[PDB]
Amino acid sequence: IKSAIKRTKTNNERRVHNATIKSAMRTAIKQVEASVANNEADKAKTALTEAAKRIDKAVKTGLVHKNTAARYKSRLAKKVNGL
Amino acid sequence: ARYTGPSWKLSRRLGISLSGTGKELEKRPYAPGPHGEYGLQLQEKQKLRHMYGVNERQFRTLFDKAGKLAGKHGENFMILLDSRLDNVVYKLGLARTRRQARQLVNHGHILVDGSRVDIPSYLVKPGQTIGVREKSRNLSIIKESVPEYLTFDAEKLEGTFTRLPERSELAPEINEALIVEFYSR
Amino acid sequence: PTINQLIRKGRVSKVENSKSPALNKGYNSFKKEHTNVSSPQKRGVCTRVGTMTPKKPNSALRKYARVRLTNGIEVTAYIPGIGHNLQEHSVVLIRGGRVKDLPGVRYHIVRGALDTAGVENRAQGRSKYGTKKPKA
Amino acid sequence: AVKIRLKRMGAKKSPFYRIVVADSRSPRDGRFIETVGTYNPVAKPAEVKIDEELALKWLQTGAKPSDTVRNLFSSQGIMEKFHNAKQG
Amino acid sequence: SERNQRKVYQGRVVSDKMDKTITVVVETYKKHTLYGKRVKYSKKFKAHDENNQAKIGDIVKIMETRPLSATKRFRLVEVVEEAV
RNA sequence: GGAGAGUUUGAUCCUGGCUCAGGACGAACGCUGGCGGCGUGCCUAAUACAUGCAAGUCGAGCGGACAGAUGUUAGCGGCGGACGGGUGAGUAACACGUGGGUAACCUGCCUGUAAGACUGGGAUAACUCCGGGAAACCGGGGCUAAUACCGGAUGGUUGUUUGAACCGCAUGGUUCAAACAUAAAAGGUGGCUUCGGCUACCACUUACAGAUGGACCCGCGGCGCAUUAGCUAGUUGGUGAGGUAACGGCUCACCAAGGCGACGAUGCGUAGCCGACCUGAGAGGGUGAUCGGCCACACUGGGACUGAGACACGGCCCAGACUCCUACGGGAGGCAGCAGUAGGGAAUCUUCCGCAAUGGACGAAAGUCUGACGGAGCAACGCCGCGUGAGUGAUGAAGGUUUUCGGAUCGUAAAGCUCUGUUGUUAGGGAAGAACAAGUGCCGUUCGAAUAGGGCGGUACCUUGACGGUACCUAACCAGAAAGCCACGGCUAACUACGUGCCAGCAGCCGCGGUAAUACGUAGGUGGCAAGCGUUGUCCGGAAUUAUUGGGCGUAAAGGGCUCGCAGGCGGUUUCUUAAGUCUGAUGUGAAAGCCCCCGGCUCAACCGGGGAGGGUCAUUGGAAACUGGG
Repeated sequence: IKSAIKRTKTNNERRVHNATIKSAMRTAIKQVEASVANNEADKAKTALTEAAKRIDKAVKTGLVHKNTAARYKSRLAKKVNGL
Repeated sequence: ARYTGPSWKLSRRLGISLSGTGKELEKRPYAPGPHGEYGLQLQEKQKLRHMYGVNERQFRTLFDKAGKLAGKHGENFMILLDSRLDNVVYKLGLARTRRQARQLVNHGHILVDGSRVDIPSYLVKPGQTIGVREKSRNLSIIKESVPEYLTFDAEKLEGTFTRLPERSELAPEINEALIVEFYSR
Repeated sequence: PTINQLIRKGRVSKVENSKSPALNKGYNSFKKEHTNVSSPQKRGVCTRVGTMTPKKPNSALRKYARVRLTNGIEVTAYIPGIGHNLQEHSVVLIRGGRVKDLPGVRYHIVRGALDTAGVENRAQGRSKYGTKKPKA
Repeated sequence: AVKIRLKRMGAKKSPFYRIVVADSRSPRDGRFIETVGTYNPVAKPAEVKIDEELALKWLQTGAKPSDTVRNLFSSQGIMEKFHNAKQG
Repeated sequence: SERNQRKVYQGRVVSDKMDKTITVVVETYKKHTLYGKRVKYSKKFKAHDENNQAKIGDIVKIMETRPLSATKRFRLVEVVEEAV
């Protein structure tokens, strides 16, 4: 069916886009984790302002759920305040 | 189907006049063919069925429907059977026999509250006015051709089912208990 | 039994096995197994056709066939009516019905269905013998 | 969305409808939330009977009447009652 | 309006061997369908007890909760009668 | 509201089993066959599938094309394709039913209430060119728009932190306040313009409601097998972390040794479950076709993507088997959608018409799509209705059959005479099912700065039927075209003759058949039904025949060889008390359809519709307290 074929093309192309966003959010999250492991606040606290960006970015584009973010934020922010 | 066969041998087998006159039983009041509890029950069912001229399947269901009413099952079963339009036509005297009354109805000569009913087995209700249609007002068989539950007017050729019979009006040859027995098997 | 004894070990209804158990299988070629499907007739191939002696005190030559059904069961059937056209390799239709006096015969061949011909010059009970109404 | 629509009952050449509140994805003659009334277009004139208290309950929840239902509501004066309630 | 209520069950403890976890039993009389005699039925329940208050024998109250593990859907409320 | 009968004997009573009369079918088979209305129609191979069709739409998001103002649509984008439709394989499971819970949840579209919609950027299909494929296609270069995508602006979101200020079922919940960090969005069409813009509508963003749908957990209920007794090691719990929309061995590490089971675990076998349906006096048994709910599944096994929702019937990816293509290199496909085919089978339909109606998708709408659905076709497959004649008519004709040849019967049956036209044939006439939507006006109201022109509600006008010239109706003509099937010893309604002579045959049972056969075959008649009637299969009844209602155990089958006993079952008397049983009230719920009841519509009925009733080992919350159970 025509409309299936178009959906398949798009589904592949929305996917690759989506991995860009996931990856860039996994970057921001892991940076905070290594920053809090180093026990450096300034790095960690700035990385959490970025992680929040990349996390809520995904929540804008449906790729993360309100709830799945609010977890990730809390988890990370607890480490930054654990400094 | 309907039975179109000889009317007399039925009377003769049952040992009652089904016409009500006596004439089937004038010359030979004995069973057809060269030999002239279940039996008696069956005899009585076949009595009442053959009289009014309905086929068993419709008769067994007219009995099931009468059971639902309040009173004696046999009594109420005779009452509906009497309400049938072919019978009411025959009782009002618009026809000489029930088989004529059927054909009157079936071919659409009859009216019930002014409107054509071409169904013998129509179950006529109190208040309803049986009449002849205007095309058939001068039928020979009607001109040629009454109980208290009915009322007729031979000028206008239109009757009325004023009340339900009550059982003393209906055929006293019939032991309806036997038929209620017949079906309880 | 006491109520408590019934609570513990209840009443057990009997088993009521089929009068016609070759009608009550099927056969799945692909799975190579018996189905459990009741049928009102079956088809089968006559592997032998002959006559049997009834059990005493009856005496005649009773016309039978030895049929292998579609479900792969092999059953003796009775051949009713006067005179028949069944040879080996006839395709027949069997119904239910034991013949009382023939030990082994739990099925009747249907007359007038498949290769089994109707009974000739029958005029009463024709339908039971697979015979068309003579005049017109 | 929740709709108000006609469910086909009756028999082959004699349709009769019940006005049911139903989610859109439900099958026509299947699952429904509430019956609101009955439309018999075959009789002359078409016999319509509607239980306002529900009809309005469901208009104000934002169930949308199908085109015919809309017009059935109009003729009983529901659509007026609905419009006047949003103002007053 | 007020909250809706969880199920409450008064039962007897039949294990304390698990950490923070009692196995309560509730014994009720289910009619037999056919006969009409009432029969003793036992239903075990795992419940969560944080301070290990309840011990084997005790008549405890429990209340239903969200799942607290694979099997625990109850918390210990009270210990109505202690063991002997 | 409940019917019996036959059969162990020389005869008998009892015990006991068997057999039959009834009712049902998604039935089949045989014989027969007119019509109409309303239903039903692969139960087997969840076998394999030819061909066509079943999911698209939007140009009022967007460039580019191609036609000639305007129309058309490869492509991008939005939404739909997770519905509707099919099947019942798997599943003995919180799958399902019923009742609860979530303070452990998610929810596009719709409705309402508010706030908003600021300012930038770089791309990329289409196109055009080029390279490699046999094809499927695919790989390069350069262009281009978006209501596509990505930056910042501002937000009442969410984090985290600090307050207060109440409350619950532990975990906690709600409402407010502050700080800090993170978070949005879009235009398109018409009008009016002062040309800047402004306005309506549709769209867009966020929050909170509402509705709707979904998720999870729990009580309780509905199979067989002990010739299945042990089963488990992420198993059971804990502690953390991870993960999920969400709780949770869900996952992992570590620690502990747990967990389940004779109330039947575990295994094996069988099964989708339910409303219902069939049978029955009921209790109960059986079924789970059609219709409605829920679940599961989509060649088979496995995984994920996109999305509000899928681990996706007509989507991806992997693996396998199979079929098709082929330039052998690789490609393509999955009727358990509607038709249809082959195969299997006793056996089950047209490769139909229309979107007019009712739904659904998309659209501002016109529309477009719709094998949903509405209709039509085929089949006596079922249910209901009407026919195939009616009145009169001895002469009791002929003919047939029987015959103590007198007569009897077929038989008022026939003819004759008089009628009718249901139907049939033919010719006229001819519906309802239709509401609309849209467009047009007019009125009210609402937005608006613009009496512009939109929204919303009134009112008018207008115009669309597949069925279908079909139903129905009127007129004319003709008893003309329209009765079979089974049985007839008893059970069981209805009997004689001839032929046959333990043979041919019949049969459910008792049995029948070797010269008087009411039982075989035929004929006449009779009987029971009737467009059907028989036969077979299957289920329930008859079967107080697994017995709770409702049976028994001296001798008919049936008292453990006997103890001691664990569990279990059962428990003297009085009084107090509780109230788990028990009785009773109220509330909530037990969908619709069905069944039953009362009405109403089809000429009647079947069927259809409206109102009601019923139905729980039900939840919740009050009463009573004798009895049973606590104390």
